[PDB]
Amino acid sequence: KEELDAFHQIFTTTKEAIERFMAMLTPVIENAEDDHERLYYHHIYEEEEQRLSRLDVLIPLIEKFQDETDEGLFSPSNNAFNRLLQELNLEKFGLHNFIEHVDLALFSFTDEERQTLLKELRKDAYEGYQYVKEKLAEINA
Amino acid sequence: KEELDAFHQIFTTTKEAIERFMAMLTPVIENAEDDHERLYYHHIYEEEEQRLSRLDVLIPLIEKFQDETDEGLFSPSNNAFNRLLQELNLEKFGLHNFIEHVDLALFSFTDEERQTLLKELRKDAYEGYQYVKEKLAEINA
Ligand SMILES: [Fe+3]
Ligand SMILES: [Fe+3]
Repeated sequence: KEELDAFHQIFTTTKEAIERFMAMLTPVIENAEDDHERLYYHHIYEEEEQRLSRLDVLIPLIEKFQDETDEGLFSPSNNAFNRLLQELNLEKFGLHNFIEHVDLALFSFTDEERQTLLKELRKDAYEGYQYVKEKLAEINA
Repeated sequence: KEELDAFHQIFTTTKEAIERFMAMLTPVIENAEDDHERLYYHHIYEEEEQRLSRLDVLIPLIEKFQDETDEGLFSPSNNAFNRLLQELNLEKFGLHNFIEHVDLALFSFTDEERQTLLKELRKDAYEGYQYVKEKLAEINA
């Protein structure tokens, strides 16, 4: 399945993107002016941390499926297929929420360096989201 | 299991709380001044909408377990037990994120009426979170 390879690449990319976005958020949280601003950026940080923990479950499960798509003879268990569809659907919403976190940060981090990095993260996530959305829809066969 | 009844009550309460918090957010989003503010409140709305969709899966699964805890003779399937622990753990983080959304709104909605409602939602979620956290920890038996 080329789809499983694409999913593997999309969610590996997004894991690295989370790490780069957390590194960006870290000084902002440590230097926050006042309780509201501190909670806001720490909250987004936590949501992405949670998403990273889930990706470390999803990516290995993609990998089990990939391991069998060269023999290409056995259909996945319907239990396994459903666990993978559930995890992919949840992480589709995670990608969308990440795009919006990046969009929110783009409003607040106006220097050229962070603008450039955030726009790059956003472009990758957008591409990955649109692929995941389309292929999950196509999976009502 | 008194625990399953408590979980049922905590997640039913939080579903109704999401609905009341979304009703609060709705006019704020429709009247938002400018793109940043609109995205911010619409983003929180979406995250709670996503959480509501998951609660409509979790609560029925609690209910299947409850249905058997009066005969109290059959242990759950280990597959069912694990699906319920996974969903409960995810919704523990959802409760925590909801507490933080309410905390963020408490900074911005300063009138007495919305302050009072938000503090009530926050208290219930806090109590429910602390119970879910403690009981999931205790579930390494
Ligand atoms: Fe968020
Ligand atoms: Fe949030």
